[PDB]
Amino acid sequence: MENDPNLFVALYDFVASGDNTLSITKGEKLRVLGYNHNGEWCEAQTKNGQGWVPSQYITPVNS
Repeated sequence: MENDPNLFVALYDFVASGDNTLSITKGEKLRVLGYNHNGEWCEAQTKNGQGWVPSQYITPVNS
């Protein structure tokens, strides 16, 4: 189905190393709001809050 272009899903769990990072569970949906300058880090919003997550751990839902 057609999703927001900024809806992503987690490929792996990721546990925040504190500091404005966001912990995520494999399969969770997360809406990306922003990138750092090379897009390896994403400012994301999930059902638990907002914070930074690594691109290598997530993927956009759309194809």
